[PDB]
Amino acid sequence: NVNVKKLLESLNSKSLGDMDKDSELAATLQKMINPSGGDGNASGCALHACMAMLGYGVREAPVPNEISEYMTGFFHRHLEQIDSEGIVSHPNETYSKFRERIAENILQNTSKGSVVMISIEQATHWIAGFNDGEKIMFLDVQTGKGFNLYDPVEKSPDAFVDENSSVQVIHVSDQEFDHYANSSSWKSKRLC
Amino acid sequence: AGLPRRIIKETQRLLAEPVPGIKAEPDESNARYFHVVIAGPQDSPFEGGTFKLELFLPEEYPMAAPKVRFMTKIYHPNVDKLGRICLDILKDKWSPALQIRTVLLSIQALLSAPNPDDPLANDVAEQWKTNEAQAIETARAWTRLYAMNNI
Repeated sequence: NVNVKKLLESLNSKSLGDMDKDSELAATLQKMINPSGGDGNASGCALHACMAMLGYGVREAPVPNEISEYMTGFFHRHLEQIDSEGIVSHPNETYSKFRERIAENILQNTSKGSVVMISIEQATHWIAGFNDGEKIMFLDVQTGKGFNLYDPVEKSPDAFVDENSSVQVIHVSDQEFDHYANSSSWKSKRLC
Repeated sequence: AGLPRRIIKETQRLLAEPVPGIKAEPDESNARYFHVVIAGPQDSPFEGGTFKLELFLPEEYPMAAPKVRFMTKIYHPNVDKLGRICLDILKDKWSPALQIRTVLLSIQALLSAPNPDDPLANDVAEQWKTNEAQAIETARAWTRLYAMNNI
């Protein structure tokens, strides 16, 4: 089986930088959650990153034709938060700055151990945000990268963010996460 | 609002940074329509062809599924005479959680590997199953006729 707590040790035992840290963990989870590296199922991958970081276990995320099993309902239950402006990038802002400015909005609204679903450009893409007390760990277990704005290849922390790129932080209740842990969609997903 | 940023974003990447082997152009009169072109995959019976597809985004998209159909005739077990595509995620498996990019990638994958598990019985499907070799000769010929010198 797989124990996230233990993976955090091996990762913490390494004096890696913030972004380099997220990337490696996401890359680790990616090999299990989304073994094909395929596209289309980011929503499910992000949800699964969340489950894993909440202690629910690590399961293969649904592939494209399984997304409607549970994700259609999730999407409706959070339409209000997805269809909003969210955090918009500043002109001439770099990826590292934008990332930091987004993590701030998250720390200032969540507690340790918590996680969030992060929608990029109103559900064009999805990644998960995990609070660890001090910093936030942006995870994209679909392609195994850290923070990104739906980038074919992870960009430099110095790269410029395209004008008014938006990101919506999605607060998901424990009731929502538990309802999924009980669904048959979650239970039919391969463990680890 | 209707996720205005998502529509703008998906449209933007389809027009600027599409999946390799796929390209598009906006419809001069209606902004909800897109003229898509997919290259026949190398090593497939459609290699060398350029297939036209019509992508339409209904009012309720993404709650409502996007509409895609071939505008170029093709001999494929999963595409009918009117160019309708038998793809689960374009029908009852679509979800607002999905993306337009997923649909195009699947259609493209369909060209390199026709899906045999299709409940819709049709003459072309039967021949691909029963007479694969003859079916492939036919597909290559239809590619040379409909999918070449057509753009």
